[PDB]
Amino acid sequence: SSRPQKKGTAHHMKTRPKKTARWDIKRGPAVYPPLPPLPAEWTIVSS
Amino acid sequence: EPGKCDEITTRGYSISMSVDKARRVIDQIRGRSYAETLMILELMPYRACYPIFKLIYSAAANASHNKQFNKANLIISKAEVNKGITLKKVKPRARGRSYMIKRPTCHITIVLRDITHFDSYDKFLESLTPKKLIALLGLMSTGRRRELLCGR
Amino acid sequence: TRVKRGYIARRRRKKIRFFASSFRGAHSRLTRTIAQQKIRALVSAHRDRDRQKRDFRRLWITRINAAIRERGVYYNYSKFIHDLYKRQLLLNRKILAQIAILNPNCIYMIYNEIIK
Amino acid sequence: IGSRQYIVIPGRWIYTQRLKGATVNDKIVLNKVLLVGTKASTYIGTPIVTNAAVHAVVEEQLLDDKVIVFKYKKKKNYRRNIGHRQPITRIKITGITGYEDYPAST
Amino acid sequence: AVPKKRTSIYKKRIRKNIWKKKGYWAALKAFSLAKSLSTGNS
RNA sequence: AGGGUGAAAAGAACCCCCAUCGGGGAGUGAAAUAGAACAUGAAACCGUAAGCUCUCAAGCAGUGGGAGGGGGACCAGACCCUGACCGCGUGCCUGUUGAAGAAUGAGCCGGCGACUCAUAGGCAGUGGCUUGGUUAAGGGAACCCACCGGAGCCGUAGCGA
RNA sequence: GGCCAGUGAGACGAUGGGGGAUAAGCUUCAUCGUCGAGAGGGAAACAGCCCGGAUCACCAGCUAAGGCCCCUAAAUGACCG
RNA sequence: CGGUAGGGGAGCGUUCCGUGUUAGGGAGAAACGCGUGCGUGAGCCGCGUUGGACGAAGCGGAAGCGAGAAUGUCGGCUUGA
RNA sequence: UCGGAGAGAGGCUCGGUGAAAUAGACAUGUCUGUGAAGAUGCGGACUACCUGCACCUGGACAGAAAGACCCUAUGAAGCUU
RNA sequence: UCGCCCAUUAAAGCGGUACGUGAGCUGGGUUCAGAACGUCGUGAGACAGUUCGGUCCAUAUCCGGUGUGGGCGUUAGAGC
Repeated sequence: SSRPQKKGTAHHMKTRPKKTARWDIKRGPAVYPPLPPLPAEWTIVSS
Repeated sequence: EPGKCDEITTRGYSISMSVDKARRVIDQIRGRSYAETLMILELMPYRACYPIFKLIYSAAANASHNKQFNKANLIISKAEVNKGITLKKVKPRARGRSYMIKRPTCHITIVLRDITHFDSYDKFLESLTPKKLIALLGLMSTGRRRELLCGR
Repeated sequence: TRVKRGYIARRRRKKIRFFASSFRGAHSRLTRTIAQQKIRALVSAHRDRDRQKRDFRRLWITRINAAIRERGVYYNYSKFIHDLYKRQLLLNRKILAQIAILNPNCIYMIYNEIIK
Repeated sequence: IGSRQYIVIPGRWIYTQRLKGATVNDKIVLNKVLLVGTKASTYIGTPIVTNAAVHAVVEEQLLDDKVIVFKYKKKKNYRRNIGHRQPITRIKITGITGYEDYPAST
Repeated sequence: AVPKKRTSIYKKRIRKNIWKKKGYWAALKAFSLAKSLSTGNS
């Protein structure tokens, strides 16, 4: 034969998982309405 | 405390006898009747038996003289065989190199035990469970109660 | 001024052994092998404390998913989480999953009034 | 509490992150109560129910049991051992103040 | 020819205990003969 | 290569096993869990006893989670021993571009076992003096040491063979 | 500029070339990435590819790269081929 | 605030000396073995058993001063059995 | 060819005495894949109660001797002109 | 090894397995020292040039195999 074959990191070049589909590349995080202001957490008033 | 007077630790030692070959024999008589043991040790086919036999009979005679309880009662409670003091001959071999052969020794110990010393106390506790006879605040339940010490 | 070592060695190797005194076989009773093994024990502890945080979460998610699928035929964890944030509702996965176990009534109640 | 949820019922204690500014015996109210429950339980639409505020008391601010952090790398003579006792706080829950809002449960 | 490692522990216990059980068997047989020694045998 | 019973040999009369050795009572002694193999007595290694626990398992032996069982003469949501079953986890060192490596080294356990000292040169930190500083040998009811010894050395002028 | 080090065997990948048979996990230079000296996640396992630079704790949360039948977290989701 | 070679800073212990023929100690020291104290760590600190007489601090000083690797070396004891 | 039978000395069993080289730790399967390119230990499968004794040597890059070949060292030593 | 040849025969297949297998065997070949021939070398010596002579270890720990037991398991225990 004369097809030298893919080995070492050259395998890892070829058969790495990757998206390569315009719609799947976009997307990102999901948007929301942020939130009304919340109270403290642990107010004291004692001793 | 649970015993202390149910025994006599005869410990015949520096016997010229490998420990493993002594443990062939002594593993059989850990917990037997003394009569039975003697019948075994004379008929057994071992060099190992003779010094063991001597110590069993010496221990039982010791127990009969010193603490004065019956040979027909007693048993072998704790038999135990430990490593002695090793001697080292240097034998030759072929082609000039030399190797050691060892004369091994042992320390044999036998703890005999009377069955019926604390039997008066144990047979009395044929009394069934929910009893708690509270006489001296707790008292003498000190005689190998065996089954549990769940006294919270 | 000759300085014998004596005391200083096994007073630390006792402490080394104190760790490994639940280990099985050679590892429990052999100085240099204990010293080799203790290190590895501590490393696997430190490594697995961070695995802990993600793995518990991953369990909880599966619990919640399992709980929520028993309601409607087509309703599923993925939708459920977005429906929580759609209504602005900051219950974390731990609470949700643990109530799903200990009080399924309450998951029924949360499921009922999130849909509307 | 410390960006960390807890189911909490009255007459009962909890361990938390060390509350910065809190005394040894000193009662406090937790105003981040995302859920309440009884016979007729009550979820929340938004966050916090509305005027529900849990009532508790600080007990003690002792440190946690030692966690041993251990950096190690293979063959590089890089053993680095370092303990860490995170400071925590013990708090005891006295009562839940009633909800008076959005009754769920069918 | 030569051993690669040592058996070390636990395995050597298992190996020795069977050998001591050989001793046990001999003890049983010798116990059995003592009763035969008592009474008859013609 | 091979030291350490005790203050004192007081080194075990007598009795039992018994041909010896050795052993158990007795006796001596503060102690004989100091008996001549004797003082403190670590580890490896060898057992004996108790709590739990393996015979459809696959495993650098741990680790996170923890079923069921057991506690410690001290009433704990606390703590300890075991550990059903799950997930993770390629012994250490040297030395390499790269080592789980089937590269090297160690059977295990305990000891011994390696950048030191003398004198000089540079530099830094610290101190003393700055009327410049400092003494060397040598002398001291020795050695240190008050107190002398200014002989020399360093700084105070360069330029040029 | 003072005092005082190690290094001077490199490796792979992208590109520009040389040598080779535009063979080599080959060799030699030039520019840059990673390893070397870098854990974590994706790649079944897999130094060198992709994501991302581990001060430490939390039985909180959002996401990158990559994924959503079961082993094994997430759609046995949708509409058109 | 990842980190090999490598450099810089801050410490812990070891025996011995000054203080000290200190207090503490045959109502139990050194040691030896255990701790549901402490510290970032080297390590520290209290315990009652075994042990049977030595000897902490603190402030300072000096080194035969810290071991797992040397086919190291001496002694003990395994494995093969 | 083409083996067969028998005698001794072993081997095997019982009692007595009792070594050795080796040994990081060993809870030490097969297949194919992976990786310092030839794995009991890494991935996926397959197979497999626990434990002796007798026999057999394919593997543990089995043991033995810091390769005696090859090359290096401004190493050593013999011999020649 | 390969090869050629004789007598056959249905046929005298070609390869992998560390050019399978030396802790299974052999030691004829090839890598030690002796000695010789041709040759190269002033010489010591040299030459996949040739010739004669020349010490092949091992008691199986583990995996793996061929046999063969023992334990336990199979839910009360057994013999068929």
